Amino acid sequence: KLESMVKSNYRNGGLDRIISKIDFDFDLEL
Amino acid sequence: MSLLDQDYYLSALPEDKRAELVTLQLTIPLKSGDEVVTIDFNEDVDVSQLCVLLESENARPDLWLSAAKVFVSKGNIAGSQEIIRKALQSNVILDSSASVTSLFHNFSFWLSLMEYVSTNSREDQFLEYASNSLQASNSLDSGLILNGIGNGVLYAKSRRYDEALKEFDNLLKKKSTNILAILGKAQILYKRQKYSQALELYQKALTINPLIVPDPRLGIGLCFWHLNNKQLAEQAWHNSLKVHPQNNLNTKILICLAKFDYCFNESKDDDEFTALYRESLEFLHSCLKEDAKHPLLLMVLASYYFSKEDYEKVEKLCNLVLKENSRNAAFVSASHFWLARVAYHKEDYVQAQKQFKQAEDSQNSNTLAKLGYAQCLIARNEVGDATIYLEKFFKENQDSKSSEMMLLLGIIYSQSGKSYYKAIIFLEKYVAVCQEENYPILPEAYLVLSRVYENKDLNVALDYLMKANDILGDKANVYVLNNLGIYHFFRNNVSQSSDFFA
Amino acid sequence: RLLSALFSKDNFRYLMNETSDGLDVNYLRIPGIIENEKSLGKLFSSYKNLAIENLHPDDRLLLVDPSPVFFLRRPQYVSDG
Repeated sequence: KLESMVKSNYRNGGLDRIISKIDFDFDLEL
Repeated sequence: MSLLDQDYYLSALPEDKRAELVTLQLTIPLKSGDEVVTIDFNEDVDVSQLCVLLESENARPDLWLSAAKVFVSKGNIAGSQEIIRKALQSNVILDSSASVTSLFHNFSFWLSLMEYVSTNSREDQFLEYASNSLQASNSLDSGLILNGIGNGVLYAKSRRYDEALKEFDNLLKKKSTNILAILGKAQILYKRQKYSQALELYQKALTINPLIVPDPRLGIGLCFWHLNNKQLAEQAWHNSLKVHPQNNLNTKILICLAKFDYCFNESKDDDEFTALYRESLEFLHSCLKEDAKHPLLLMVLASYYFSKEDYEKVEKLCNLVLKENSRNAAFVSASHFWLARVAYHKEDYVQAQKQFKQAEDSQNSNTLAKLGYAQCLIARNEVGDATIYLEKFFKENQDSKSSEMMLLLGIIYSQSGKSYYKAIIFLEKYVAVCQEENYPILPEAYLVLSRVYENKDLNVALDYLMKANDILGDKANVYVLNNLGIYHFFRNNVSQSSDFFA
Repeated sequence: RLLSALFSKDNFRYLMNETSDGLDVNYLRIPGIIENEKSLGKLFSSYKNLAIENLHPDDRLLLVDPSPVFFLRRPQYVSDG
């Protein structure tokens, strides 16, 4: 069932939303 | 088990090679006789004073060149060049044979090579300086194999790979135990994309010398990446970092890239994807706390910040990288691609298409830039122009596994209608690639295939429609059910047609 | 999102070309190869005492072909008796 379990939003195309749901603060120079 | 570290191969080697080879104190006999002076390189050693003292005492050239090597380790390339020049001015080298002068000329050659490497600029000037020093060394002493190695490296830097390969063949004729010859041959083979042939040389060099710089395990990991065994690549890179914990941030960068790839292609669930992605981000940031201006790290972070809708900072990082690393065309291509991606939200179709074209021209290996170029052509309603570009790319890259490109080709040909056969081929290829990649097959490709097969095979069209309906599950629409019912009606499946109509 | 999926498929494939900085070879990098003029030969002959056995087991695991069998002898010329 791992073949079907791996199919999720990022494979469906919702990867960008997932990254948006992951918040992190960097020490950006710019 | 036995700990895998630098100390492991230290203890493997005899104590003669353990402590003496890493001494930070240099013993210099004085001209007065038995008197000697010991100067520790841990302290701030002045180049001028040390050279003056060495000239006054007329010490052996080994001490001069060892001090030059240590100052190279200190990064004092100018100081090492001064040491070499004043050694050439010293009485010992003037009274020694031409072999010592040739060795110091080759040391100056290595100094020019390091000066070019540490800056990646002024390549012609430093190459000419190194060539003059190496030619002087060869004239003074042509029997030194180090002169041949320098000649091969000069050929490699000027991309004269055939001459360097001939030089390494001559070195192999001289002796097969030359580690530097193996490393140079493997580097050339990798430059010639002979990943496996360079891999055997990498393994042989690693077996001969596990403590050799440059690290063979970097090339072994690159080969494993080329051979898809990236897990062994990461393990070897971890072992290298254990052996080389300093001045080897590139290994950490490769490890972070491998972790990101594993997160992208292996995460079985959204929560696992989030955990792996955040761990990779934290590791990348920890590496960034050492170097905050590395262009590749900024380019990698640009993807995350574009996904975070931080397009302004993406533009800032892209422009900064373009200003710093304009020499590297791949970074220019990546920055142009990211600028086009940002402008896509702004829908600057002309500007985004121009940026995609510039990205392609900078680095032709960027398939994503060409795909964005085709997408921008579609955006500008350039159906024929996009079709011609896509046909050119496919015919030039028939072996490329661009599944989305083939899906777009099939959709375009289905819209055209007359090219249904290419549409079928491309959609089947997309289906096969997705099945091999364990990625969700788009039911739209199935609908297009069924529409095409309506005029060829009702059976295959009905089968594809059933597959699309199974993929949709609860996402079944009225048109799909109506077409299934009509298919069963044409198949005289009265019960199934009635059920689909209901 | 189609281009995002394409990026995820590609990831950072063609960005490893610059990471070849480890391929460059310089003589001065090794600490003990230069301390004597013949330290190169000494270090080349310093590892003759070592072999595959002296390699770390994990590093031996890194040696993967891209065990002896009892019935394959190594040829001889004088035999015995």
